Amino acid sequence: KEVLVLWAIHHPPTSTDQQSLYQNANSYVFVGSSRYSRKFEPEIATRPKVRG
Amino acid sequence: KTSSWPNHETNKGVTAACPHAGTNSFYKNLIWLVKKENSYPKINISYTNNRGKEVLVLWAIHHPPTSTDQQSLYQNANSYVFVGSSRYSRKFEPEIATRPKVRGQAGRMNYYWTLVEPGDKITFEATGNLVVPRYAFALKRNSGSGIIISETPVHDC
Repeated sequence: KEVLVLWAIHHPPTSTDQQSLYQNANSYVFVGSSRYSRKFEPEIATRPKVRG
Repeated sequence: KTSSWPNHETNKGVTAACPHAGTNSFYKNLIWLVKKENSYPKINISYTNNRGKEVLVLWAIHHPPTSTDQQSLYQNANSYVFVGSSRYSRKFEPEIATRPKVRGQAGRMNYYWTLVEPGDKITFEATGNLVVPRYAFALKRNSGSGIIISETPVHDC
């Protein structure tokens, strides 16, 4: 039967946060299938706080 | 206009695609900032909605047709524009290429808009290619209205 999959991509607010969480300055995420294909790159910027 | 951009040229963004009385002009609700004294420092501005009504904001992004045009307008080779709110968030990067002329211009301008809820905040950050807003509208809603298209004249009925 068909299977439902969920994932997420994180955008930190500062370069030092990215270097403290993932250690890599430039990062990418590729998700692929027979019918799906996409590449994601983070957007590092400071935004107004929602839940802190 | 007079107390927000101390280090940018606020009255040098006139173009020939929007002429007025035979002279170059531009829109009135937007300001086209360019470099000042061979420098384009970073722009970091914000606004919070203490009005009690939702506010409509409009801005634009400029795509020059050549690298020399970008270096002559903004002085920065690589530029980005981040616009963010509690619900809206986007990053824009220019596309520098030569396109067929429409009104004598080989560059383009993309126009964007957003609605800000009461008590909310909006933030602009940029290092080039930004056309900032100057006037905003606080909307009031009514169900029994609409937009019609007609050629008949308007009279005092």
